[PDB]
Amino acid sequence: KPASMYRDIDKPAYTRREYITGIPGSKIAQHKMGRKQKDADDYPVQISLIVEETVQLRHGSLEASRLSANRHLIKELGEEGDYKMTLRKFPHQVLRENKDGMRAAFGKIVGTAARVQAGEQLFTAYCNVEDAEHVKEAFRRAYNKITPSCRIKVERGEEL
Amino acid sequence: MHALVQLRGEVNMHTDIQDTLEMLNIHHVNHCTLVPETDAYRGMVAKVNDFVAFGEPSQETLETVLATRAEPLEGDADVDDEWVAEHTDYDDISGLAFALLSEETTLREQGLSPTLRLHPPRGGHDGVKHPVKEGGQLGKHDTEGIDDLLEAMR
Amino acid sequence: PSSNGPLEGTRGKLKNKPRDRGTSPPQRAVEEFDDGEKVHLKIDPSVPNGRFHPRFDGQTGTVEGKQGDAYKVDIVDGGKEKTIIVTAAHLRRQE
Amino acid sequence: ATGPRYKVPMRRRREARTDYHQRLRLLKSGKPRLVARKSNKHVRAQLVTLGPNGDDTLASAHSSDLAEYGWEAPTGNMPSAYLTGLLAGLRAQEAGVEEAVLDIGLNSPTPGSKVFAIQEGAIDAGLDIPHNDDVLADWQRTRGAHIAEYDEQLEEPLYSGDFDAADLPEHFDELRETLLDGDIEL
Amino acid sequence: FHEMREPRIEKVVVHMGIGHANAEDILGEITGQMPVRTKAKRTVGEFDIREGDPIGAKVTLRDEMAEEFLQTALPLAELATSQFDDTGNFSFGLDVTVNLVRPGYRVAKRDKASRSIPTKHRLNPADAVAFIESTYDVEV
RNA sequence: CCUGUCAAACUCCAAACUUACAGACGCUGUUUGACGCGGGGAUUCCGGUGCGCGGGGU
RNA sequence: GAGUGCAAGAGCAAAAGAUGACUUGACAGUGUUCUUCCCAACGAGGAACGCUGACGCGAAAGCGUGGUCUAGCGAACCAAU
RNA sequence: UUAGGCGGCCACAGCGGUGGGGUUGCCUCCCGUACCCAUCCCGAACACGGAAGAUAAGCCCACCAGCGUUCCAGGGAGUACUGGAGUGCGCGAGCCUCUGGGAAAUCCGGUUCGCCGCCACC
Ligand SMILES: [Cl-]
Ligand SMILES: [Cl-]
Ligand SMILES: [Mg+2]
Ligand SMILES: [Mg+2]
Ligand SMILES: [Mg+2]
Ligand SMILES: [Mg+2]
Ligand SMILES: [Mg+2]
Ligand SMILES: [Mg+2]
Ligand SMILES: [Mg+2]
Ligand SMILES: [Mg+2]
Ligand SMILES: [Mg+2]
Ligand code: NA
Ligand code: NA
Ligand code: NA
Ligand code: NA
Ligand code: NA
Ligand code: NA
Repeated sequence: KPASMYRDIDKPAYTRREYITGIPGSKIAQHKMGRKQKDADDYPVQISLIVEETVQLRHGSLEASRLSANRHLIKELGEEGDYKMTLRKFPHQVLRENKDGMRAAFGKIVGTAARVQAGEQLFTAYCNVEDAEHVKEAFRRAYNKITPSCRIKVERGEEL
Repeated sequence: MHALVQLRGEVNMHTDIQDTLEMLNIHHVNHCTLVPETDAYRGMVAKVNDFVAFGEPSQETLETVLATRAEPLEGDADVDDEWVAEHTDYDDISGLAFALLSEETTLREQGLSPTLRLHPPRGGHDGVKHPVKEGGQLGKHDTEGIDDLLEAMR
Repeated sequence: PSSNGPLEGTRGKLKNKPRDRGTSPPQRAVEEFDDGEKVHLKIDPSVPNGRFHPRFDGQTGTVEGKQGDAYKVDIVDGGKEKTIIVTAAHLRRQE
Repeated sequence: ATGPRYKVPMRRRREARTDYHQRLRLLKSGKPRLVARKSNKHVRAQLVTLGPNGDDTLASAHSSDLAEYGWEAPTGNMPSAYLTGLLAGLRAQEAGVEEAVLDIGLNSPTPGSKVFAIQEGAIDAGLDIPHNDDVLADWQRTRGAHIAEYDEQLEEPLYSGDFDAADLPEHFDELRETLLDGDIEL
Repeated sequence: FHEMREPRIEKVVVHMGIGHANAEDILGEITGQMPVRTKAKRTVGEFDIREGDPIGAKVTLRDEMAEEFLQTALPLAELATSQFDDTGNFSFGLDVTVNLVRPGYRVAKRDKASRSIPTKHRLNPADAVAFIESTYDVEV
């Protein structure tokens, strides 16, 4: 279904699983990517993707975007290139749907999303000064699969 | 000592606000009262801040107004030096005006109506939708800013 | 509310902050107030007996005689005057 | 200790010298507490009252200032106990104090114990204290008869220092006699 | 310093953890005083469901009664190292345990103003071996 | 140790703010009698909207 | 963090928990007050707190108006007692 | 207070650690079971009786901040949030300005190794 149905952060925080049940598994394959043995300190360049609007991102999008992003890094930097990107947000907010009309309308659990306040870092990849234009491209594709507009902001790196 | 001038109507105005305005002796738009600067008084003007225009007027200006708009506690009697003299603890309007600003007495303690019912601002005011810092007319003013209003409504 | 008992919604007010936990001191439980004195009502989470209906926490009544050891404190609920039977353990002197 | 949630006992509870649950029941009577306390070599008797910043001792009596009136025997036994109580009870009387409740602190209500003795003495001093006549040691053991009979099994003096050989519970009588006396500088 | 620090046996406990009696007899004769029924807590599948119920006995020995037990007890044992408590105590064996401590333990066992014994006054495995070993036998 | 996130039914913290009582100023009442008390007569118990805070619901 | 009969939230450590012993206050009578029903009228029911009488326990202060607290309840008429 | 008893506030008092302190004084540990009393077994404890020894415990005294806590400075931050106002902006979600309030985490440096009342006492 549309993200139009869940992109806003108007409902209350719904995460207490000691009361919620039947929560679908996170489609997010993995948060840690690249060479997860090396450190972010071992890299000169650090580029993050910043969500400009406060929103909710269903795990379907986190995966969808995170995927098409890392999938690119792999393609341009080999399956074991010298980089390491990270998805720092997790889908804690449970989402329901009222799928009887408005009678007993409390919805049934259907998914999970991650609340990101505008200005936060959804992604943060670390690379060497040469792969920067690749890590940037990995992000230009990733921000095309999530509700908000984003900024690709370079952190440590004036080697331009 | 500040001059309060209600610039916005009562309709839709919060009640606890309107009641404060009334406690400050103002019951109509364009009415003005001379309030001292105390913790208690500042607490009230703060609450009324959005529907009024206030500040400390210059002796000169206060005099023009007292002369032009002051009234007894009852009756038409024009307040002038002679009136002031024959009725108040002072010798003339200035003598009074000085006492008000110096906060030694109040329009009431002198058989004067607590309110100076001014005239609409000649040439209009800076608007009742924005404060002074935005070019409006609501809020605190310069001793000069307040005078323009008080005198425009002279 | 889902139910309408006396302790409904008193999770916060009738509970102690961890460090105030445990048996309260005896001094304030024996305090002797005099009629007319203004007092503050606040149930002591650690003291079981001598309580009053939670609704009145925060009230500041006036001691007006006692009943047995407990005190009879007059208060005004909204606009209605009421007399509250409470022991010192749950009282403080105003000022 | 551990963290922010940790609950530290009230000081006198840490020290383990005040039983608050019992202290509260005590304070309830409203009467002054007759604090009965012992020591290896001594026995103290205080008449305490409540106060704004703590308790008020209006009258006391320590087994040591007992000799100040003639005592020449040890100061941590029954005759000593009773006597210390009577003394405090007398000063108590002098202070305007009339009734009191027995605070035996962390001690045990063992029948005939020194505290009840302290209590018995104070009561005799004219103080009204809720007691139980038959929880008290019999008049003779108060005199210090059990002790004299122990030195009877002499062979070796029960007393190192010089104070008789078979001991003197009479000294007990002589001292009580001395207090019961109206004069005596309290 | 030495005097008010040199070890001493405070108690020697001797018990028999059966699991359901006629044992109280031997413990009586062997020690020199009456035994004590030993009850248990929690139900056990090993037909030990009954909570409060005789399951063993013990005897707490103090002073002569205790030494005069060890004088014959200790012999029947080949004391070791790993057999010592951290507080300088030790058990072996029918069970026989030896509680050791220095001249001021009453401070932690009384009622009035009690207090736990400072570590710097606790007994040690080593300091334990010493005192004991120094009494008709060998260590490890 | 290091490193990445959360909570309507979590809280080592913690507002604004709401609230009891008292004093002060203000305002008000003592011929316009306030506050309050006793009594007669009702109507009314389909509400709606804006704003703020909400809970449900694409 | 145990336990405290049962939801949930809350209370409790020389105890409100455990063990032991003794005991029947889970007593009779009659009230004050709060709650039921915030404010603000409304019954049954409930609780807190007193008095009178008689008792239990304790050395005693004291504690016991059932179970640590908030659920476990029912008019008139008629019957039985 | 050259070591005591009863407390109030109930961690600023907790946790941990170092140094010092007691011949007829104090508190203790300590010595010891005829008695009062005592252990579902132990004079361990409780209770009673007492001074041969000790300052090692405890306790009193001086001090240490590593942990926990109290308060304060600076920084975070007038940030987050927010009572009042707006024909200010934004498709919208939401934001902004004026007015009155104003955190929390964390960092850095101080603080804190209790304070106070009554009684007794070379
Ligand atoms: Cl109540
Ligand atoms: Cl004592
Ligand atoms: Mg007029
Ligand atoms: Mg014109
Ligand atoms: Mg205009
Ligand atoms: Mg709440
Ligand atoms: Mg509210
Ligand atoms: Mg009860
Ligand atoms: Mg019928
Ligand atoms: Mg029947
Ligand atoms: Mg030393
Ligand atoms: Na249906
Ligand atoms: Na987008
Ligand atoms: Na408490
Ligand atoms: Na009723
Ligand atoms: Na048995
Ligand atoms: Na010492």
